[PDB]
Amino acid sequence: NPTLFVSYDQNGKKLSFANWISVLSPQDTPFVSMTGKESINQTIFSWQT
Amino acid sequence: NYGRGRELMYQLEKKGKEIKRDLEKILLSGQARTDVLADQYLTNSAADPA
Amino acid sequence: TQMVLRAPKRTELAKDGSYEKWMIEMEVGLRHRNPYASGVLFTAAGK
Repeated sequence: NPTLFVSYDQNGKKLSFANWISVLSPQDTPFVSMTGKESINQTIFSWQT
Repeated sequence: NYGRGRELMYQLEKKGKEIKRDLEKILLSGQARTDVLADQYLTNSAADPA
Repeated sequence: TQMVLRAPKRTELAKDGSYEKWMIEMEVGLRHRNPYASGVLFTAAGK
């Protein structure tokens, strides 16, 4: 059927992906990027006022 | 919570002590070769295929 | 302030057979010096 040396519609082609993946999940965390943590030992803590 | 050591060893050593106590009590009290291969034990016949 | 108990650490669980389960746990806690120190405002309709 083909008679003009066509290369665009051949069977058994490759895929040629981008080699990378995109991701837009923001992780700015302003309220966490501010003043840090304080480690504890038990599950319950307390403070006075 | 900022503790200096929190491991299961506290319970594991207790379990080891209890196991030693059980070994002491069990080797002398009442266990006498429970009848697991009785009915002519000498007739195991290649691991008692029963 | 943010009170933390155990930092986030990778952990493995039973295999179960071809499942290959994985887990991530993190223990955190919040703290505030005084309730009346910081304020809050809820939106709402007008007049």
